[PDB]
Amino acid sequence: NDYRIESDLIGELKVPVNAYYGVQTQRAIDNFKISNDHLSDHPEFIKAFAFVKKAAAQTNFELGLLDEIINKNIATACDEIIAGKMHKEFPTDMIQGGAGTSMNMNANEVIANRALELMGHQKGEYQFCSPNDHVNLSQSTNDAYPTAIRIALYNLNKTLVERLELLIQSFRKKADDLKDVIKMGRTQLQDAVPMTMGQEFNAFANTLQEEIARLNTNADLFLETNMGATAIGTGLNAHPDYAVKCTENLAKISGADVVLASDLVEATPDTGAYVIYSSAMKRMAVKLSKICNDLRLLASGPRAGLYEINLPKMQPGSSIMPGKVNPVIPEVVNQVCFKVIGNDLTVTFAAEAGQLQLNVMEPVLTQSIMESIRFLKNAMDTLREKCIDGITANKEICLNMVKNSIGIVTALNPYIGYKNSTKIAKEALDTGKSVYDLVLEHELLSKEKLDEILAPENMLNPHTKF
Amino acid sequence: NDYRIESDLIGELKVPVNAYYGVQTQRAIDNFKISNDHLSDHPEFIKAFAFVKKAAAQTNFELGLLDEIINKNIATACDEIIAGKMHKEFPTDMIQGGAGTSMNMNANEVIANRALELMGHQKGEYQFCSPNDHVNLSQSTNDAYPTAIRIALYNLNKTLVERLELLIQSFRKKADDLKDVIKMGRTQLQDAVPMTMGQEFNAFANTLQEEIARLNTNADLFLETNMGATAIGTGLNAHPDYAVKCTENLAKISGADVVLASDLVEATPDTGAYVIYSSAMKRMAVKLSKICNDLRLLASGPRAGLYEINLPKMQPGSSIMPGKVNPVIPEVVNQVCFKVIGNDLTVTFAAEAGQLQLNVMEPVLTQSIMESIRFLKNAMDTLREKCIDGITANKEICLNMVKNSIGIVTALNPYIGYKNSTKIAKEALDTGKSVYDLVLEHELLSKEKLDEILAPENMLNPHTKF
Amino acid sequence: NDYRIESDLIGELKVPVNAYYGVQTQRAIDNFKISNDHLSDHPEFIKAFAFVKKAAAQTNFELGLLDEIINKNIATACDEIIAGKMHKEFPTDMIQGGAGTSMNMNANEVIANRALELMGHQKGEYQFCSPNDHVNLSQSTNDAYPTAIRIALYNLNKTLVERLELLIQSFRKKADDLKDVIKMGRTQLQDAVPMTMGQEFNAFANTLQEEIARLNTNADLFLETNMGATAIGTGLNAHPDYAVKCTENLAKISGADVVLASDLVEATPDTGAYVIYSSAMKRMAVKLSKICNDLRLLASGPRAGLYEINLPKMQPGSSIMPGKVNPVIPEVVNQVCFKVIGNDLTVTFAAEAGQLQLNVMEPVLTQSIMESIRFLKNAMDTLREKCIDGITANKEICLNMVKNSIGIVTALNPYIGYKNSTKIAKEALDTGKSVYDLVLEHELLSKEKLDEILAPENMLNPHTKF
Amino acid sequence: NDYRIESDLIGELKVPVNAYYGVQTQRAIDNFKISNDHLSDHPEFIKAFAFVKKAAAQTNFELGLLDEIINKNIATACDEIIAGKMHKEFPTDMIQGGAGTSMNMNANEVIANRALELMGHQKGEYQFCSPNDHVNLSQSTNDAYPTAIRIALYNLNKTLVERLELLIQSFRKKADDLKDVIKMGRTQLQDAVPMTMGQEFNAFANTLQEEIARLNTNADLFLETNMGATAIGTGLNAHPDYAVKCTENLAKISGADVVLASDLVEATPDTGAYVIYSSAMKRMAVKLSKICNDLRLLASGPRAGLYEINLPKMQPGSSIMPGKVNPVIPEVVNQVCFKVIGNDLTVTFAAEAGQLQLNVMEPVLTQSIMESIRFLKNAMDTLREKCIDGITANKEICLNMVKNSIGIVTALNPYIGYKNSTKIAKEALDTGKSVYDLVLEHELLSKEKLDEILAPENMLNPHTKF
Ligand SMILES: O=C(O)/C=C/C(=O)O
Ligand SMILES: O=C(O)/C=C/C(=O)O
Ligand SMILES: O=C(O)/C=C/C(=O)O
Ligand SMILES: O=C(O)/C=C/C(=O)O
Ligand SMILES: [Cl-]
Ligand SMILES: [Cl-]
Ligand SMILES: [Cl-]
Ligand SMILES: [Cl-]
Ligand SMILES: [Cl-]
Ligand SMILES: [Cl-]
Ligand SMILES: [Cl-]
Ligand SMILES: [Cl-]
Ligand SMILES: [Cl-]
Ligand SMILES: [Cl-]
Ligand SMILES: [Cl-]
Ligand SMILES: [Cl-]
Repeated sequence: NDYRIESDLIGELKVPVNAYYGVQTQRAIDNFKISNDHLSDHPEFIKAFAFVKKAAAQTNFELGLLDEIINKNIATACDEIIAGKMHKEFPTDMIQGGAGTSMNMNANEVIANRALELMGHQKGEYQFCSPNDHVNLSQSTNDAYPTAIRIALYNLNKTLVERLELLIQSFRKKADDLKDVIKMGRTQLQDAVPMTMGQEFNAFANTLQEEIARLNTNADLFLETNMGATAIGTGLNAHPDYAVKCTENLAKISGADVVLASDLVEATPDTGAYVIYSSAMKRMAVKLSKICNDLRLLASGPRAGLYEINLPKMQPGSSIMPGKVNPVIPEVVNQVCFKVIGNDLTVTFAAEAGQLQLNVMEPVLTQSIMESIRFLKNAMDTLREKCIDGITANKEICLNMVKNSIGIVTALNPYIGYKNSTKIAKEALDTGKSVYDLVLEHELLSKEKLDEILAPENMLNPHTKF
Repeated sequence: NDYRIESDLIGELKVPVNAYYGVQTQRAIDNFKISNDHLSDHPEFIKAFAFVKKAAAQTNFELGLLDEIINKNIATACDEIIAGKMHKEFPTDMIQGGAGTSMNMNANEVIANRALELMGHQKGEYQFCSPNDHVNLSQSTNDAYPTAIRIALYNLNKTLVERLELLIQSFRKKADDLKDVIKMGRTQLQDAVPMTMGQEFNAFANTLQEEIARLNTNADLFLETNMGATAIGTGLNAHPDYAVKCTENLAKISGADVVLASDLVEATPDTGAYVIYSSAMKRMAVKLSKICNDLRLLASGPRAGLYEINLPKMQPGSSIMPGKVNPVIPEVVNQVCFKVIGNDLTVTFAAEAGQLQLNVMEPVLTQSIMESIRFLKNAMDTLREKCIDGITANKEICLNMVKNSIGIVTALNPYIGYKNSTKIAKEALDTGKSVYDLVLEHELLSKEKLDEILAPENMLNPHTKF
Repeated sequence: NDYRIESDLIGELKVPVNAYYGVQTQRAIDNFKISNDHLSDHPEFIKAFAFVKKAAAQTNFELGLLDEIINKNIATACDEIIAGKMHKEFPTDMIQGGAGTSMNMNANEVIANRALELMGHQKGEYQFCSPNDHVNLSQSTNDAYPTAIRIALYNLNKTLVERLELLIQSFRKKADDLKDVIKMGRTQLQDAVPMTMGQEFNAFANTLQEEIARLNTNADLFLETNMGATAIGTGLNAHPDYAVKCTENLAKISGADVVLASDLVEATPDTGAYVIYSSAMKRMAVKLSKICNDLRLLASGPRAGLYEINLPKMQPGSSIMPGKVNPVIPEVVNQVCFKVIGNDLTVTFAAEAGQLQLNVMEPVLTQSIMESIRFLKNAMDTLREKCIDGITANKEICLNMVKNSIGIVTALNPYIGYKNSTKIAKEALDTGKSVYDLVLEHELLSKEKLDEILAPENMLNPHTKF
Repeated sequence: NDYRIESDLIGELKVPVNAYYGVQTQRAIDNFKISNDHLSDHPEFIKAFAFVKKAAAQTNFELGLLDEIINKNIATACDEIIAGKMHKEFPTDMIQGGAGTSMNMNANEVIANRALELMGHQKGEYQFCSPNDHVNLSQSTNDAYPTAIRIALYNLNKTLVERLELLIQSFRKKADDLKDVIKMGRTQLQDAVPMTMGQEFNAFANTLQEEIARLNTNADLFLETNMGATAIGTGLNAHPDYAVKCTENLAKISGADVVLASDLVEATPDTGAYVIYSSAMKRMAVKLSKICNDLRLLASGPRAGLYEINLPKMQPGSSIMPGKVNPVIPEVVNQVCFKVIGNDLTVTFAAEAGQLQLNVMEPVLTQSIMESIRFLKNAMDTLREKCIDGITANKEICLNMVKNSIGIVTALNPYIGYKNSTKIAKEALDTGKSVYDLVLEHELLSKEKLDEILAPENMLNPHTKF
């Protein structure tokens, strides 16, 4: 009553009477109880499956292999799923065995049952629309599933880049706010030469801007797809025109410029695109983490630190230390970046585990990439909104570090040479006397020329000799 | 109406009127929206915080620092949390900035507000029970929080070892079922010498049994705790007798044999125990993955593989290939193992990121360890129940591999020497003739002696020559 | 006597009297005794330093900043180093502190002392040619050193791709050798559908061919260089026209199409190019390892394995098992691939450790990438010469696997539907009767049609329905 | 003339006429040209092989299986190798295929040929002492080789711990030098509460002291050995008393307390001990790296940093910035630590690649562990001798940070409560007035009590309330 009985290769099984999924999905629900992450939590992934199934059905219809009415109803069911309906009917664990077969069959069963309803039949009456013979016609998991992954990740990358662009813009705006803050550059954490905080924050923006092209060019690799490979890449049970026509139909339906891999036998076990895209995310996370490490260091203080900048105060720092406020927003970003790096290692193991004509470890690989994308979007939005936008500088503290530095002696090299500048630098360190006073003390340069050479505003760019 | 107004260092903030948490927890909820994993999902972690707060209050009372009535009501509130109540009042993200302060203050606020109710006051009337001055008395996040992590992970390790032991026993029972199945060992995937499946499956059990002592001895490192360190390990604001007395009280309350670190300045930034415990989980996951790789290989077939064993058939293998059934249960375990390995790298980055008197990256480190423990328990239960318990062998296929192998010639080395055995082996490979027939043709041993040495049952143990 | 005395900021120090390096190189020799890997072992790295110093000197002269005669002798010294002379004068550890300053100063000292000789002076008479004021004029380590790394790695990538392409061609030739070997595809290690070994080995070639563009496009990122950044990217002490002119001169001198980074402040701490290039090497190593895993599996045997292929026999397999021969060449490649993956993690830690205006961890990062390139070239040559070129197939063994398989039932789906094909497949497994015989016993298809559908030669490509 | 011809399963091959190795070693030299790291570079590894062969021969003699004269001469040859002779006769690459067979046969061939000379025969006259039938009697590579690895790593761990202990003592001595340097603790890089630099450097010593037990207890796992396993753990061809007797003889000969694994089938593919030992090295490297990061931060300066400590000046910091000196010794240690972490990932991949009755990836696993041991010993020696021993503090700079801090307000909590302390802290930050002056201004505590509570020397330990 509350169930219907379905059957497959394994035998008979009860399915909830109103479920749009069928017996093979039910088995996968039962078999893989690993995580709290399920396909229903990934709307772009479900949408991509619906794109794939709509394209395959349209191609089968155009090639004379699928009845016009069944195609019409598969397309309507796919349109509904694309529009956001029935996603609760996709309940399997993102960490699952079977190499994606359980997700492909989940799509086949849900679409078949909705198409049956549109034909005036009841769920489970697969004699009128078969998950295998109609919704999966001319397909395998081993092309439909990776093609769905690739379109989903291509689309998710668009959203990752969008949040990255907003973060970049936040750094550029803050660089303009801070453009007149002269401060001391540091290399190896030792005093170097002067710079502006505008230069430093524009450098944050510009190194992150480089990641746009890295993320986009590697996500473009996902557009090479293998529809028509069927089981292992030979195209067994596909029509000679199907691979090209299905790929063209899929490009039009999805709006992604998918193209057909030139060797489908090569493509079917190929996980390289996922590896290098995960690596591009790792590269960006390494840069983001470094930037956050810099921010926590420059905000150190208030009395025993560098104290060049102030981060927005978002919560009390300490249960015991009164008045303390900690850089909690860069800290949570660092932690996300470490998770991304670890997830990238998971991807590497999964990719290296492929065997012969298929890699069966793509579920955890996809789960890890999608988790990294989600966490990175959230970390970047948090960093932008609750930290970068409201940063201020301690301008006088920074300027006094420059005025009292020895490193400005570097600007004298073109005039007195490195040996003589070193003599001045050593004496400044040993005695505490200023570089400026020592140069005049030793009568190395006129005051008029020295005033130009040691002006901090004159050390921010290359210049001809004064 | 639906809110009350609380205040902290940052300012005033609305808090849901019936929440047991307070302003600092609310800020953390607002500040860290990263993941779908929250403290409320980790009962052992919440319970450990309640142990710590009950022990600290009891110690403060015994030292004359805390009123008897406030101690009594803190204790009652902690007892309720230990018993499983009010866990929904702990809603912050497991990936959070602030180095744990938001979890410590969440415990301080919830316990204070419950103690206030027991005193006949209203939530937020902190003048009668202060989150900082009473519930956090003599403490910092920087001892209460890592002590809670360590007790929680020590207790979660017990559950991990319990599920591992059930899996070990499943392998032992299956080894007994298969004890008479003689088969070919393989090294470097080349034919080696005979063995039994009893030997092979007991070896699975025995290598996993070795992980019990590794997990337990590394989890024992968590018992070294730092109560009394307060902010950085100096014990500022603690009574001289507090560190020893609080640790003793915590051992009695928690039932874990916690001991006091001999150098609290050393202990406060120390993440080494988490690193090596995570590594012990990684080692066990590597072993589990290798075993699952073996099972998928020995189950290969049915007509073009090794086909030594049959795994329970848990779902149809293929949307296109009829009759195919895949080793989906070992596959999902492999994937969990890869996730554990990646999470262990996240732990390594977090640990290496410590600075001076504190490591602020413990939230994601703990999140990753707890995720690995949960996934491993689920993977081991799944492997046991849906695969190991029901394995069968193809006994005649295995025996015929032994009888037809060349590698059994190895058993003749003590009688005819390696050069002569090599001559037999080369001729067997080149001609397709059997080792047995070739030895008799060359008349290197009597038929009666050869019948003994090359009997499959006599090639499984050391033996005396005759 | 056998020494000369030189001095620097630290003080006076003995240098071997005939060494071309000077005091700062001697200090680095003394300070960093870590590994057996020294700069003298990396000719492309030394050559790149000479390119950089020649280009900088040419530019300084073209800007009127360096005497034409001193430029001429610096150029001659650089030409000698480029031609392969004096590489023993570069003896520092590849794992060294100082962020590359010790390598930059080694180049400055060697070139100065050779220029001094060409001018009729003695080594160490730096008053006539200064390592700092002449050979390092307008430069810092922080542009000369990464520019040298990037040119060296760009050139080393050419050699890596060259050896990869030889290996690819070896797979293509072997694919043609084996084009008529029909065999069983396998997914999830279960029998799938037929393919040819030509298809499988061409897929090996084609997946590796995809790595050419990945390695090349990521190595092209090295061409963005930062000459003119000087200490931190501000261009302090450089002429305004120097950065563009030096980059153009460097492109002409090196033959590499280097271009000037648009933000030198961004570029100076930027390690992203190394991270993603190392990741591209990792991706290729993961593919190579998978292919080697496949070869070891397909070569398993001779009597208890798959035994589809024979690898050239390169040494006795066993000290105890007579006649055994193991897949030692794929095995050593696997091991190199694991080393590449580990070295890639070292690169990731080094990159994430950058601080403010410089990343000081580039020596071990460069050491690790260069070690991976060298090991991979050796592994690929070994795999090609001692394995791939001589592979043969066991043609009858493979053909009989196809003839006796159940998986050919897949070809019936378009004619009888998946339900009926499943019934046939299950009966074939349960009874051992052939798929062909069962189809006729069920009167599903005529013999004439069945003979065409189930011909394995008709399963290797898509085709219209018979 | 300059060659002799030897024979094996593959065929005949020339060997250098005076080489103690034989044909199978020559093949391995020819087959594996990967790295510049050869067995001859690892004396403890060669020594361990000689222990193993001497113990096996003595046991075979005691069991009546080996002639007394052959045993005597094998023992003498092993003694010479143990004493350091003939190590140049072990020339194979540490990265090699064949799973260790090439190293086992190298030992068999060298020992056989030296035994032949002691018997008055010529090299290669194996009819009087057979590498396979005598020197390898009752053995496989698959017990002799891992037993040699395990004894070698057990002995190398002793040297690693020795160098760690020297470094620990260097930190303890320096802590005593700095015991009176009061300074500001920092958490999350924000001002925390006071400590002494003696506390901080003793914490360095004490956290490293914890690594001694981790390294030793994990190296003790190597003492479980598998002599008597022969090919796969079944003991085929061994006498039933051999495994126990050989292990006892090996313990006496080697001086290492080896014990017999209780399940030799389990032990033969078991790589878990290597994984967790490498993880213990990784944990120590993570701690060492953190300490070095701390040192580089505390040494930042001289005018724009924290400048708490001075590191010995070991070389000029910069080719351009005069007077600059960088923390190059902690930097090189950081880089070694990153290399150790990457090598640990190589170990993990190698371990997870085991298949059925053997793991063939142990050569690169062992190569990576031995590289990490060597690099870590050199890094620790360098850190001790060229940095820690000569550190000094800037005592007045540190004391003024404490005196001018706001964080000392924490000490007021037991007297005025956290809310009142927060009011003082916020007013100090906003106005720049001192915590001390504000407390007296607001008349919160008497000057007599305040002079005690806020004395820096009274904040370094727990105390009873003043
Ligand atoms: O919440 C605390 O007690 C400590 C915080 C910190 O170290 O900043
Ligand atoms: O579900 C499929 O179409 C394929 C599965 C497999 O390769 O076993
Ligand atoms: O060399 C041996 O004794 C074993 C080798 C193998 O397992 O093939
Ligand atoms: O050697 C240089 O030019 C720079 C060194 C530094 O950044 O300290
Ligand atoms: Cl999604
Ligand atoms: Cl540094
Ligand atoms: Cl997302
Ligand atoms: Cl929990
Ligand atoms: Cl192998
Ligand atoms: Cl759990
Ligand atoms: Cl080179
Ligand atoms: Cl599989
Ligand atoms: Cl090279
Ligand atoms: Cl050694
Ligand atoms: Cl921080
Ligand atoms: Cl060593």
